[PDB]
Amino acid sequence: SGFRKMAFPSGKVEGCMVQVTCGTTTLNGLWLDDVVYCPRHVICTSEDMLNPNYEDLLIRKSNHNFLVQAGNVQLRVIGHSMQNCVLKLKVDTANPKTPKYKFVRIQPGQTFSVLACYNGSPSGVYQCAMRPNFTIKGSFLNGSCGSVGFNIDYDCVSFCYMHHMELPTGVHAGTDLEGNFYGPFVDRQTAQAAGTDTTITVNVLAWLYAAVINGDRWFLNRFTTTLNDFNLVAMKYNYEPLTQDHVDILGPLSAQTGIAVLDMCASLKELLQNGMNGRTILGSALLEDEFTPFDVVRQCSGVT
Amino acid sequence: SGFRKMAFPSGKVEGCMVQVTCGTTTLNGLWLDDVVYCPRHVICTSEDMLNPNYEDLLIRKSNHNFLVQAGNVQLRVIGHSMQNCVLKLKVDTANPKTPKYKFVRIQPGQTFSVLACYNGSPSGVYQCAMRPNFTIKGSFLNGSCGSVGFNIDYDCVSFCYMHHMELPTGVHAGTDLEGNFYGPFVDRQTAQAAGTDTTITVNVLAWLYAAVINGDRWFLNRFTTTLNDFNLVAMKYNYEPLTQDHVDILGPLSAQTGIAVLDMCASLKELLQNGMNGRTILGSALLEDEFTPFDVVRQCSGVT
Ligand SMILES: O=C(NCCNc1ccccc1)c1cc(=O)[nH]c2ccccc12
Ligand SMILES: O=C(NCCNc1ccccc1)c1cc(=O)[nH]c2ccccc12
Repeated sequence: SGFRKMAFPSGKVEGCMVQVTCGTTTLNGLWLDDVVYCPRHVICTSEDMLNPNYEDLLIRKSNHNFLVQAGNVQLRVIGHSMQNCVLKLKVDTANPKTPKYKFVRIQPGQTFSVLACYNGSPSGVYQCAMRPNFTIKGSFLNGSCGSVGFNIDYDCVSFCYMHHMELPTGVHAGTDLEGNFYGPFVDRQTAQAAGTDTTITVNVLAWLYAAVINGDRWFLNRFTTTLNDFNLVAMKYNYEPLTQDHVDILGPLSAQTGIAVLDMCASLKELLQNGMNGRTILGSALLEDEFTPFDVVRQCSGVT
Repeated sequence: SGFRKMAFPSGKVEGCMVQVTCGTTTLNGLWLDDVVYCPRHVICTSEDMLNPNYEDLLIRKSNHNFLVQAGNVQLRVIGHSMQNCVLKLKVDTANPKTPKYKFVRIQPGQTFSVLACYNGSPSGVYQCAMRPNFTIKGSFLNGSCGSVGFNIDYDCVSFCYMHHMELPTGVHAGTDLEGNFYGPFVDRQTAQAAGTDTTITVNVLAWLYAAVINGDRWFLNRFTTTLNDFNLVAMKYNYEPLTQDHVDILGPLSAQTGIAVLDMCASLKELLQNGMNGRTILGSALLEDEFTPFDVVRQCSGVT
């Protein structure tokens, strides 16, 4: 029992982290097989970030300008290419620590672990959700660029995020491993609107099922609701509309606890309309939305 | 910017996890050098846990009864000994993945990362605080015993906790790596009182300094207090009394933000007496006490 914001074990990812330096800028790279992936903004100077012409800037760079170091080992760069907002540095050595991996583009509302790195060294791991507005509420300082997000299924690492920047609002933006930004963000030092965010409704319900499984039951009530009625409430409180697809994915947690999805929606409706009244749920005083139905089952069943 | 309940990268610890089986019971072991450490309750059956006579039970066991497997590799056990509540299985092979390590007994209020494991396989990592009452509010299921807590300073892993049991109250108890339980707990299936817990005051103040560094400033006020006045309030709200040692350790965060420790105590006093008024601090709706002053500086400075 107990419920924590648990991250995947970062071991398989630590073995891929490298440091990439170009000119005077240093950031993190991801070494998989004979390729090192890093944000293309490694080629910019402080002056360049106002409106960088990445194609022009990369043309001044040669393989020998990209310095790649894995711990105390220097990698020989035999090729470079830009794909969207990432650079792919071909190296002459396959990473001996390359785990089985995939590159995936996660959907908003999904979760993943971030291994925050500086100078190619891992400093910490934490679990995040990709916000509905395609930002992540990370924890990243100068030099954290190139740090990646991921999920692990048995022995396979699905890399889903690479960190590129922090917005003035203190939230984070980045790309999938093909260099495509999540959201409307551009790798330019300009004011960038992150859309209106919403609370991930299916994850809050999943977290309420985790609370029930763990014994925190006070929020359960004698009421039920309908998808239509519940979504009128969700709209008012800036929660994502609940769909039948969300109800279906909540099926296993519904079966585990014997609490029908719409009945759990009625507890959520009452918590939105009345607040927590100074009580807590799983040690939290607000409604948590960073656990998916899959994370809840995994944490409550023990998948390794 | 941003602030997360960040765990250490678990890589160095994943490389030490093994599975230990004795009879029909399986749990996790920690393989460091040529020794495997695991909870001594691995030798008990379901019937034995009422009041186990561990010395008598271990006498029926031979080296060949302890089955130790590291992934797909079987370790040969050449020796066994009980030290307090842990068993130490001497194996004929030094773990090639043994990092530089130490065994430390942490103090209450200190934090550490837990790598939750099942069948010798790591499932997740999360950051914990050792409660003032010597419990940990973990997330652990059947088979999680032998999972360890730790801190990492550059290349050195300081192992501080090994998981042994879950109390009826759903909180967790365990030992240091010499098998000494933290708190009054015994490895017996009996009702066990965990003392009155308290909020770790120095950690809440440290977390308030992290909030200020990150821009969450609304709780700052025009007031100051004294250690005596502040502790009258701390007593009323079951917070640990603040000492000059705590003030001293908060020195760096005081210097960073230019907010004197006693002035930050006055903000904490007002938050305890008036609540949060439906506002949040670092995404939390309650006062967080699982970040030490050291964790705050590390997360806000970027130590790898
Ligand atoms: O290193 C960072 N940025 C460099 C790329 N800077 C850029 C990239 C794209 C567009 C505009 C500017 C950085 C990352 C972060 O998440 N938090 C920070 C906190 C303080 C100082 C810097 C950081
Ligand atoms: O495996 C666990 N215990 C076995 C040792 N059981 C024992 C050990 C010492 C004293 C009395 C009994 C266990 C650990 C945990 O933290 N959460 C659980 C949740 C459900 C089922 C079991 C667990």
